[PDB]
Order: sequence, then C-alpha cells, then structure tokens
Amino acid sequence: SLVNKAAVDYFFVELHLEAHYEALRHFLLMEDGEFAQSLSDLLFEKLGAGQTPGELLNPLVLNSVLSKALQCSLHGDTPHASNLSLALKYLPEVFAPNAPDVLSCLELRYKVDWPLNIVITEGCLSKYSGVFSFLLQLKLMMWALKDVCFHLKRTALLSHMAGSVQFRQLQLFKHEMQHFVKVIQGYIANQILHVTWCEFRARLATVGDLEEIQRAHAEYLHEAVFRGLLTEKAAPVMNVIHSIFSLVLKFRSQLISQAWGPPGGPRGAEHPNFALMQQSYNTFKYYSHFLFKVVTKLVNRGYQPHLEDFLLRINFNNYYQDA
Amino acid sequence: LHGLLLDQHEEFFIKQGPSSGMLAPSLKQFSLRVEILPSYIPVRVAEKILFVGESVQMFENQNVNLTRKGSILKNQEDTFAAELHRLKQQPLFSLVDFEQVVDRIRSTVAEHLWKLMVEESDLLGQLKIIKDFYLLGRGELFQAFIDTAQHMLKTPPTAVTEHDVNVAFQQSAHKVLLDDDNLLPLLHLTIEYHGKSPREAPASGWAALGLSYKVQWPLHILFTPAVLEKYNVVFKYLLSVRRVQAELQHCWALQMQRKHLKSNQTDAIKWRLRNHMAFLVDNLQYYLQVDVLESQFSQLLHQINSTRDFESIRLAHDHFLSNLLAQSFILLKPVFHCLNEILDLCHSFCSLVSQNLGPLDERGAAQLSILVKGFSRQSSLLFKILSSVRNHQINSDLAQLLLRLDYNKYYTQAGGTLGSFGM
Amino acid sequence: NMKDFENQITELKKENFNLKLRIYFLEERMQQE
Amino acid sequence: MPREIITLQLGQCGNQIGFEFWKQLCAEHGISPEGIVEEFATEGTDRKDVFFYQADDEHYIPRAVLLDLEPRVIHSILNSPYAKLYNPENIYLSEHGGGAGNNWASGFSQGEKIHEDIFDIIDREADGSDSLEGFVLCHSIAGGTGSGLGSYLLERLNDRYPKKLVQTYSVFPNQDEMSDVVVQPYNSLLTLKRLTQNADCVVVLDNTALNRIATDRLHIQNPSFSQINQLVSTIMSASTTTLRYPGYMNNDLIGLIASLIPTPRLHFLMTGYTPLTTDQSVASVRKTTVLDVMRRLLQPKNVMVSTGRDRQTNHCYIAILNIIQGEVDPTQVHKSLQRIRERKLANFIPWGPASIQVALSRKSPYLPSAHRVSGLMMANHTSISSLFERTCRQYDKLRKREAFLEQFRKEDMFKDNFDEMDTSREIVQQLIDEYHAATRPDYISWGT
Amino acid sequence: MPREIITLQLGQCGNQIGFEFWKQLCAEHGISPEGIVEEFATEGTDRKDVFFYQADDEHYIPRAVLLDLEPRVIHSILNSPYAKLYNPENIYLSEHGGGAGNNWASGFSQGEKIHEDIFDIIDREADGSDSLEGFVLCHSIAGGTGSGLGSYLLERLNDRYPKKLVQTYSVFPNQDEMSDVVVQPYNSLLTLKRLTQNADCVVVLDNTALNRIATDRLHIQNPSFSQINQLVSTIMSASTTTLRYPGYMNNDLIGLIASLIPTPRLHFLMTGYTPLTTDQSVASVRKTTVLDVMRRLLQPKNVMVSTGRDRQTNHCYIAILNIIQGEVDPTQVHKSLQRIRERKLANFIPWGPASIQVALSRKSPYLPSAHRVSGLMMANHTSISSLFERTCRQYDKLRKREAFLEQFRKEDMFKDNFDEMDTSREIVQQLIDEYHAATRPDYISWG
Repeated sequence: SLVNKAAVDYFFVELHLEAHYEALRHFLLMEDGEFAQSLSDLLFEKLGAGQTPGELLNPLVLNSVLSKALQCSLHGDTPHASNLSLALKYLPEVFAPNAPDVLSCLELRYKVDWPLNIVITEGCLSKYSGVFSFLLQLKLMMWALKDVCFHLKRTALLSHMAGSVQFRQLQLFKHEMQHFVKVIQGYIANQILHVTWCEFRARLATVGDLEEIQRAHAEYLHEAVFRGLLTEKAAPVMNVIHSIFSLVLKFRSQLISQAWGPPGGPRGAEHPNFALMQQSYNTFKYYSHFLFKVVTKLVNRGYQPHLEDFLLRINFNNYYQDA
Repeated sequence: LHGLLLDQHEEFFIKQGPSSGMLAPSLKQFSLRVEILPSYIPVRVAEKILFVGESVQMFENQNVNLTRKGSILKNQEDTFAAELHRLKQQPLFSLVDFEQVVDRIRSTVAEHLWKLMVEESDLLGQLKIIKDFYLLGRGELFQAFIDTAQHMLKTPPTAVTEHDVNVAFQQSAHKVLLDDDNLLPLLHLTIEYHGKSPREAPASGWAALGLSYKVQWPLHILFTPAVLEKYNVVFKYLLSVRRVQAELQHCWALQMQRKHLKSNQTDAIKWRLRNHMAFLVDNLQYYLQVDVLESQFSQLLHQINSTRDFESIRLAHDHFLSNLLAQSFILLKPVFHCLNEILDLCHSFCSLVSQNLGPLDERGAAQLSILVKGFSRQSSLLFKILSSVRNHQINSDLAQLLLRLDYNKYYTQAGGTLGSFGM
Repeated sequence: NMKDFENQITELKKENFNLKLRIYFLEERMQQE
Repeated sequence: MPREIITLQLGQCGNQIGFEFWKQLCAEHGISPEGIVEEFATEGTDRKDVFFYQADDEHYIPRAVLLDLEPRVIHSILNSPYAKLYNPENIYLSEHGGGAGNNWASGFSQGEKIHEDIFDIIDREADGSDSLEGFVLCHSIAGGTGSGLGSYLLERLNDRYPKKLVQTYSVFPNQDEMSDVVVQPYNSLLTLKRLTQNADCVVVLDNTALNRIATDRLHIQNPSFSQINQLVSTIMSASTTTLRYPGYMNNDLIGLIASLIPTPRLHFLMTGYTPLTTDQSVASVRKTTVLDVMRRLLQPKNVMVSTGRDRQTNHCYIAILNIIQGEVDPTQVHKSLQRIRERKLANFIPWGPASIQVALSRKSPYLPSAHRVSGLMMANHTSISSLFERTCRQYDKLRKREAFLEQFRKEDMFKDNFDEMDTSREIVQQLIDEYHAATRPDYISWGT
Repeated sequence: MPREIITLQLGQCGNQIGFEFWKQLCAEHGISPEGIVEEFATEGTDRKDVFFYQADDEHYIPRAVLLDLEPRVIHSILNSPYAKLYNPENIYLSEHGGGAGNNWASGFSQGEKIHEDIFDIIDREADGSDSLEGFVLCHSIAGGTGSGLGSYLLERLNDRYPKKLVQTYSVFPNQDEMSDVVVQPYNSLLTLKRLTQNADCVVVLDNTALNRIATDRLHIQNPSFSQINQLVSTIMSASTTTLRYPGYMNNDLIGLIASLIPTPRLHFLMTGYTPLTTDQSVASVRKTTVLDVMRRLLQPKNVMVSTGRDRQTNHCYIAILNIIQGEVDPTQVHKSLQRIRERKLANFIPWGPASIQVALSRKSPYLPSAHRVSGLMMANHTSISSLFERTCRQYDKLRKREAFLEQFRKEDMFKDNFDEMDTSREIVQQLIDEYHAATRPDYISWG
C-alpha cells in the first residue's frame, strides 16, 4: 500500500500523467477549435482538388498546414499542442474522390517518456492516432461538403439561382445530410470524446499503479473505440457509416464540380450535374432508410445497445421513422 | 473463522457440498457429512455449526469482493479461538459450552450482518423495488404501463418484442412520471412466445412476458433464484389481473361511449355482465392487495424492523412470500386453474362488450351468450369454493372474499353465479 | 513521432559534425607532429 | 399516464360549484389557488395529471373550464385567488351577465353560442391531458344557467369525445327547499335529456338530500345553494379521491364506473358517505367504527340522493362500492363487511352479481379530514328510481304547465314548445322503471 | 479558424443592441469598457478575433462598423459602456442629426450618403478579422434610422463582399406591441427587401416575441427598444459563445446554421434558447437536466419568434438542432430525447432524415455563468413563416393605408408611394409560404 501510494504520487507529480492527458486533449482531441477548423478546410480543399499524398502529405505542405492551424488556434501555440506530430501511415498515389477514409493516412502521435511509456503504451498511442485519423477524415468530408455548399451558395448569389428547383433540391439534400452528420458527430463526441474522457479522468484519478494506469488508459481507449463505433461488433456499422459518408462526399463532389447556371427558365437555374445530384440524394435517402432499419433490427436484437443511442441520434426528431 | 473447509482427507464431520455458485462458490460448497457426523454432535448443534460455517464462508466470499472490511467479530475471533483452546483443554467435551460459544459468535455475526444488509446494503430499498415492479406495488404505474403497452403485449411476444415492451414500459413510466432511470435497468423483459425462441408457450406471448431484476451483491443471497421466480410469478399474475381490469374498463368505456346509442337488451345484458365481472375482479384484486399483499408486506416490514438478525429477516421474508403464495391460491392448482379459466372468460366477455357498442350482432349475441354461461358457471364454482374454504377455515382471505362477494347476498341469491347476460 | 524524428536527426547531425571537427583537429595535430 | 378527467363548470351555479371543487382539489393536492404546489403537498401519491394540468414548469392548473351565462359566478372565480386554476382559453363568461333567467333553454343557447369556443377548449384540455379518459361536467340541473350550460357542455363533450366517457353532475331540485328556479323541473328535464343522450354517466345529486345532510351531518341549519354546491363538490372529490389520489383500486374512471353502469343508458348513480362529520365538529375525534359507518350508510339520511317514498318499486341496490379514505384498521373493515352483509344494508339485483364493495384508499395528506376514517359510497340503488321518477314527474308537470317557461321561450330550445322536456321526462320515467326492474331478475334487460 | 463576423449597428435599437452585446462580450472575456483585458481575464481561450479586433495587445476593438441615420443612437453608444471599445474611425454618424423621421427611405438615403465611410469601416473591421466571412448587420426594421441604415449597411457589405455570404439579424416590428414608429411596417418592408436582394440568409427576429418574453419571462411590462435590443444581444451572445469560445463543436457560424438553412430560398431562421431564465433569477443555479431543458424550450416564453396563431396551416419544425454549452450529462441528453419523443416535443419533416444535432461549447472562464448548462437551438420551423407573414401583412396594411407615409414622403424613395414596401411585403409573404412549404414533402420541388 505504501508503494502504491508513492507510485500514484510519483505518476501524478513527477510524470504529469494528468498533464499528459491535458496535452492529449489540447492537441490530439482538437481542443483548439480554430486549428481544427483551419485544418479541416485546408484538408478538404486539398482532397477536393485531387492533390496526391506526395503533394498533399509532403512534409513542407503538412508543416505549413500545421503552422497555419496552430497560428489560427488560440491553443495552437500552447506547449501541449507542441506534443502533436502529423505523420503518414502510407503514401497514396491518388486521393480517391468521395472516399471518407481519404485522410486516414494521417496520424497524430503522442510521445510518452519513461516511465509514462509503460502506462501510455505504443498501443495506446496507436489507438489515439487511429481515432485522430478517423476524426480528421470525417472533418475532411464535412469540410468538403461545406466547401461544395459555399460554392453553390456563391454561384446562386452571383446568378440569382435562388429559384432553381434542381439547385434547391440539391441544397435541401445537402442540408439534411449535414444535419444528420452533425447529429452523429455530436453523439460520437459526447460518448467517446466527452463521456469516455470523463470516465478516463475519473479512472485516471483512480489509477493506483503503473499496470493500473495502463489498464485505465486501455479502458479509456476501448470506450472511445466502442462509442466511436471502432469495435469489431460495430465494424459492419462503421463500414455502413463510412459508406454513407462516401456517398455524401460523392454528392458534394457532384454539386461542387460545376457552379450554378444563370436562371434560364421557370424551373430556375439548371446544374449540369443536377440529375447526378438528385440521384445521389435519392441514393442517400434510400441508404439512410436502410441504415435506420438495420440499426433498429440490431437494437431490437440486443446485439448493439450503443446503436440504440446511435439510432436515437440519427432519428432524434423521428424524421427517419416517418420516412 | 475463515469459512474455509480445511478438510483434504474428509476427516471432519463436514463434507464439501457442491457449491451452487465471481459468483463466489455457494455456501453449499461445504455441507454436513451426516454419515460422518459424530453422535456426540447434536443435530440441532450440527445445524447451528452449519449456520456458523455458512456465515463465515459468506463473509469470506464477500470480503473477497468487498474491500478489506474486517470480520464482524474482528479481533474477537482470536478470543473465540482462545475459548476453543480452553475447550480443547477441557477433559470432557461439553456440547453445551461449545453450542453456547457458537451461538454467541452466530448472534454477533447475525447482528452485524443485519446491520450491513439493512443500513449498508439497503435491503429495504431492494424489497421496495421488487414490490413496486415484481409485486406490482406501483399499481397505478403498472396499470398505466399495461394501458399503454396493451397493443404491443396483446400480440405474441417476440425475441425483439422484449425490447419494444421495455421501451413501452419506460415510455409509460415517463408518462406516469416514473422517471427513475435506475429502476428501468433493473427491469428486464422476457421471452418470445407463439410465432413472434417464440416456439414454446402455453397461452400466448401476453402470458409469457416476464420481468427480471438484477439483485446486487450481497443482496443476491436474499433474492435467491426461487425468490426471483416467485417475484416473476407475482408479476405475471398482477399483469393478468391488470389486463382483465383494463378489459372490463374498456367494456365500460364502450358502454359509456355508446350511452347515446339506445341500450338494447343484448347491449344492456353485455354491459351488466361486464359490470358484474368488473365488480368481482375489483373485489378479488382489493382482497389480494390489502388482505394478502398489504397484510403480508406490513407483517414483513414490522418483523424486519423488529429483528436484528439477518437470518430472522430472511425467515420473515420467506414467511411473507409463503403467505402471499397461499392466499393467492397459486398453490391450489385446481383453484388457480379455475381462476385462470374464469379470467379468460371474463376477458372474452369484456372484449365482446367493448367491441359491440350497440345491440349484439348474431356473432356478438352468440359470444355474449357463451360468455354469460361461462361466467355464471365459473362464478358459481368460485363462490362454492370460497364458501367451502370459509367453512373449513383454511384461508381467512378466501372467507373474506366470499363475504365480500355475497355482501348484498346477490351471489347467494344467484347461487354464486354472476348473472347470465341475456343474449 | 515527427517532432521526435526531427530531434533525433538534428542530434545525430550535431554529433557527427562535432566528431568530424574533433577528427579534423586530430588529423591537423597528427600532421603537425 | 393518469386517466385525465376534464371538469366542465356550467352556468352560474355550476361555475360556483366548479370553483369550489377546484379549490377543494387544490387543497387536497396541496395546490395553491394560483396553481403552485404548497410545501405541505409532499404526498406524491395523488394523480394530479388526472385532474390538473401544468400551467408552467412549477404551477399545476386544474383541468377545469368555467362556463356561465351569468357573470357573477364566473367573474367571482376569475376575481378569486383560483383565477389561475382554470385554463383561460377554457373560460367563457357571458358579457351580458344576465344569466339564463332560471331557464334551461337560455343556458343551453348560451352554451351553443360558445359551442365553438367550448369545443376548442375541450380539445385543448384533451391535448393538455396525457391520457384524457373523458369529460366530467359539474353543474346544477335546477337553475337556468347551470342546467342549460350543463346540457350544452354534455352535448359538446359527446361531440368532441364521442368514444370517451362524459360524466355529468346533475343536481336534482331540493324538494324540502323552495327553489327560486321555478323552471327547475324543466331545467331538470333538459339536464336529464343531455345525460341520457350526451352524457355517459349521470351522478344524481338531490339538493333535498344535500340539505338534509347539511342539517343532520354538517350542522347547517339552512344550507345555501352555494353551500349545497360546495357540499356536492366535496362529495364528488371524496368519491373520486382514489382516481385523483392513485391507490390499489379505482385508478381510472372507466374502472370506477364499470361497476356502476349496468346498462349504457342506466348510468344514473346514487351516492352515500360515511362517517359524516361537520366541518365545525373536527374537535372531537369520534371513534367511529367501520361497522358503525356501514350501519349508518344504509340510512337514507346518509344517501346523497333524496328519494321519495316510492311504494311501487321494491327498491334495492343495483351495486354498491364503498371507497373509504383515511386511517382504516383491517379488523374494522372485516367487521364492516360482516355488519353490511348481516344487516342487509344493500339489497342487490337478481340478474347479476352484486354486493357492497369496500375499497380502502389513503387520504390526501394536504387536505385535513374532519373524520379519522371517512368513506364515500357510490351506488346504483332502485330507490334512486323514486328520485328519478320524481324528477320525471316534475319535468312532465313543468312542461305541461309551462311554469317559468317564458324565460326559456326566448331561447330556441324552448321557444316553440317544451316537447324536449316531455321526452326527457319519459326517458327518466323509463329509467326509474328500469331501476325498479334492476331490483328484479329482469335487470339483465334493464334500460332496454 | 473562426468565421469572423463584422457587426453593423443601425439606428437606436441597433446601437443599443451593439452596446449591450459589447458589454456582455467584455464581461465574458474580462474586457474593460475601454476594450482592455482585465487582470482577472487570464483565460486566453476565447476567440475575440471572430467579433473583435485587437487595437493593441491589451485593447480589444469590436470588428464593428456603425452606420446610423439618426445621431441619437451614436450619442447613446458614446454614452454606453462600449463607447471606448469600438474604434472611433469605424463609427459613422449622420452629420444632420435629424434622423430618418421613422422613414426607411430617409435612413437608406443617409446610409447612401455615408456609404463610403460605412464600407471603409466594414473593410477596416474585416482587416481586424483573421478570417472574416462577411458582415452581420444588427438593426431594427421598425424605426427610421435602424431600418434605412441597416439596409444601407447590408447593401455596402454585399457590394464589398459579393462572393461572401451576408446574414442579417433583422428585428421585425412587434405585432402585439404598439410601435411608436407608425411607419414601422414600411421600414420593416424595406429592410426585408434588402435582406431578400442583398443578404443570402435572413433570420427573422420578431420584436413581438422579444416583448412577449420580457413580459412573461423577464417580467418587463414595457420592453424598451433598448431593452429589446439588449435581450437580443444577450441571446446572440449565448448562441455565439461556441464561435467565440472554440471547442469540439460549433466553432463557426456556418457549422451552426448549415443544419438550419435547407434551401437558399428557405433561409428564414428561427432561434431557441434553453433553459430560459429571467435576468433577475440568476441567483439560483437550477440543476436543470437536458430533459428539463428540452421541456423549457417548448415554452413559448423562450422562443425568439412570435408566430401568429395560424388556424389553417399546421406549421411545424422541419428539423431542430440544440447546441448546448456547459456541464451536460449524455444520459441527460438521452432522457431529453426520450421525453421529447414521448411528449412529441418536436415534429420533424416526414420526407427526409432529420435529427437534433448537439454541439458542446465551453463557457467563458471570466464570466460566472448562473446556469450549469445553457443552450441555443437552431431549428427550421414552419411557424417562423408566421413572423415573416405577419411582417408582410403589417407592411401591406400600412402601404394600403398610407399610414405615417408623410414622414416617409420626405425621402425620395418613399416620397410618392410605398410601392417598394408593398413589393417587399409580397416577397416576404412568398418567403413565409416557402417556409411553411418546407414543413411538407413537396419542399424538394420548391422553386
């Protein structure tokens, strides 16, 4: 007991485990919201322009993006943000269009010194890097769709295309997809990023030994993965979510590929990809209804009780139940 | 002292029993070897020793999971060891002194266990939860739940329907303003019946629906599987009673909804039969609640508050449960079956009355006549049974029910049969 | 990772340069003796 | 969710009765007259959602609609501390304040003028009710405003909630008091008509019996019409406490009325209460036993219906349910059931099972009970036919005599003839005969 | 990086709203009335650059361009606590001091006279903005100065940033309160016209709802234009805290509004806040749960839109997003969704997926929050059309009645008729009809 107490005190005061968790929150958890926004916008600009990993993930380009995001972040200049490093898992030849996993090659690594690397294991840092990569990919897809939306908005403003039936339908589909994505993101943030983080803090406050600290960190990461839908039980669900994000990105790409035309007729302005955007919207709606039905069947099957929370987040206003 | 059966060669008069059990190996891990029990060890004394050893094993098993809370006797364990050493120094084995020491240790342990169970382990809270849910203690809440979920639970249960039923129960609780998120997790829906495995059932999914309650340690010792099964039986029974009450209320609502419709003789007869069935069911349910359920619960609470022995509390709870089971006639298999048949006839009558606002159609008239004959025969049988039980003084509650049914002597004048609804 | 790789590369370059300087002065001394 | 009941307050007298009922309900639930729960209202065992709606996150407002053809009672409610109890969208007050002139038809026409507003109010209250069971109309049947407005309210409840029960509180005229409402028998006829056609259950409140109870039990030498209406509201509250204060029994209106309504038309209930104590006599806690209570309940003086001595009908109880509130000893309950059966305090129908039912319920912790043990009996008793036959005979006598009908002839319901009063009298006579039949084995066909 | 917003303050109400907003922002960031960070304001975690510019390392100046046709509002700002917060070169006050005479056209003409100065101020504020998205003009549509100057400011923002989005918070006249600006419906119509032509999204703020909330919830019997503007500024601050205090969610205005604006034409937004508390009731930090919050949100006293009782159209929410800031338990959020569903507290569009998005935002560390959890809701609700339809009906009634037109007749735009106001009312009516249509499945084919 004396050894355990002294070890807890050493880990807290000397190894700054709480400070390490704070650094992970500041840098790896994108607590600097401005840095995350700038990173997402730059990432979606590079991905939508089709830059290759050798062009986009070039150390000069990555370092410039990081410097700009940190300079725009209120927390980007903090010493906790300095522990963040952007590394490449692999170099893609081409950025796949509308791929939700396009930015999964990016990894945020956290360095743990001795003895903290016994508790903050390379496996823990790898799981954190995977979570960071997934959040970065999702932010890239959301940013790409936002950039497509802004392009359509600017084209409508320049061309008075507010009356376009095709443009209005595409905009409504984009808005509904963005609402769904933001609800899902809020759910994931609350469960994995907020609830699991609070659980980790309570557990980090309760860690008694280095093996107990390692167990607490592994539990934190497991809760983050499970609430993050990264578990094998959620692998079919995570794959379906990734497919939905890919379809949303494809719709975004179809909308953004061309600016709105001038309003030429009573139907308003026509988009050259208007038929493709409408087809993408119809496919998104069909896939959303199928996802809702699958999640309902799984919840009623008891296999994935957290998917009941996921279904609630998807169908919070019962919009998908009535459709 | 340690709940440890240190018998590798079976030399002691105690034999390790099969532990029924971090479900810690059930105190039946050790058992009395009656074949090996010394004739100088009295059977009563052997039972006392068994209780002491079981208590020690339970205490060790709990301290395995419980933080290092010391023995109930703490440092007095060594004092009893010194007393045992003096007994070893006694030239003659006295069962009296050994039994006295064992009883002192048992009493100390039982008082500390009772204190831990009631204050530290809140046995009363768990019993209240079980009463409210398993015993339908929240009768208004469970009534509202039945009223809301009836459309889901009238159909055969499914393996997924259990989730839907638990969701409907939570929704009704919120509607009944039962916003206890801790109780709903204690409530567990049950098991697919009759097509919605849904393969096996006797009656229909509505009868197969049950509630399970997760008993926490150490109270799982109190809520034994047989206790949980009795609670589930009580839940099923209360749900059936509430369903029949709701059916009678729906027949009343249909009559009231049809009050602008001219009451025909068939519709008046249907409504009258529904009213008689509702009166009888209400009086039976009031009898079960107050004279059986409330009486037994009051007795249990008074005994629990009057005793400082955890074993005394367990005995009181078992007595309460036994009295409930006896007064509910559940043990009286033929009486229970007759009551179930009467309830099914009453439900069919209530459905017929609720469906027909106006005079009964030919199908409605046939259903009304069949229900009237069934109800009159079953109620005559029930009245005869109740009068027989009163005459035999077997069950006070049955005599109270018989008195309540023939209070205005209508059933006595009607021969104990609920009057035939004239179709 | 990346910042740690940067630090390792920078340290290794500094150590190699310091060793090269020490070698250079050692060779000049051995050429003077 | 609780089975919510909408309270309809009709006309001047009915609106006064409703206001006093809402005051009593607030006191029983510990609700302030402003709709705020009193600190004393710690007994969360009552079903407020049955009778009250939440006006805000903190204020519970009674689901009561105050409708009058005379401004005095409605304005007094709206000028009382209880102004916030009623839904303001459910409050219709006649601008003219003239009332119905003791004419049922005028009250009915006033209800018809506010028919759209009244049914909008009813629908709003139903949407404000989580599990609205139906409508309960509180009114007097003897006046002009309360009777006609009561008939209108019953009609609108039937129109808006045709599958929901519609209960009415129909005050039969006092036979010992001179009613100032000369058209009361006509008013009674219109109310009985609406109870037969548009209400699902009619609780007959004979003002003669209310006055008798006030004199003998409440020690009120001259019960005022306001005092009679407040007594009726108190009696209704006590009888409905098990619905409003949920317990083991009578947790829903349909379950409560199921035992009471032998036929859909035969929905005229009589009430009884025991032990009866005067508000002033709270000082002496009389050790009234349940057996003594049951013995007193069989006395016509304790029945909330003043039945004439009908010599033609072998009056009997069709059904009896005793809801007892307060401290009750089970041995006393057993002695009470024994005494009721042994004393034949209720004679039952031969056509179905009937007894004196006893339900035990806790009392409201917020309402001080003047009696250590109290109980309300609601009963269908063939002696109510003598009350129902008397109401029918008075209706026919008024319609045939056009007494006080000139005030009603201004309103369309009575402008050309009183045929609706005569048909109502005939329906009430058939109800009386059925109640006499309900004492007979032919009760299976009673009300056909 | 944050999406910076340039604030244009027009007329008495707009200037009052700006002054109260700057006071609230200063208090939340620990900024002195002079724009200097207070010594206690050590939490450098707030994003001042979205709405404020730094005049020095210590002095924060609002990225605000002040344009008014009446000198009264400028004098009230200079007498406000925020008088030293704003750069004096970014404040444009009409030299004539005569105001607009409650005439939108006069205010617009004065804005046109100060167009160069106003757009220079807006550009100066944008340069103080690290990532200026565009300009947001805060004004009232009911007065003369705030309406005309607001339209002028919107026009100049559209001229300078034609490829950038321009959202406006346009306060529509109170329909339940008697406006002292008898020409208020014409002014409101002109402001709605400018929002339709030069803004990309107009969030309709019905002054009737502000007055109703002040009466029923804040217990303010007669909300002043300054008091209504200060309530609007407080609501805007609470809704913008996630933009000003960056966190995991809602770090930009566009992220918040994306879920709210389904189509470019269906850009009339309604706002919601929960829990709603009166300014006097700050004392008791109620442990409000998400279920309790959601229940309070359904109370009209907390809705920032005064929808008329339409009996013919079942106006409904297409989607609702609540951004909640503070200590929030996810289990409480789950219970809130459950209670809302059981109570049917939110109706969504039936033709597509819609949900309640949840954004978590940090509170200002320098400002003690009386609420453990606070939240802004952005929702698309067909009842928001009722505010726009009511504004249009009032405009049409005034133009058809020529009411208060003599004050408008002084300005050339309104000298002969109010036909521009009536056409604006018709456009706002079409917007209302589209917003009601957006509750329906056929919104997919709108336009």
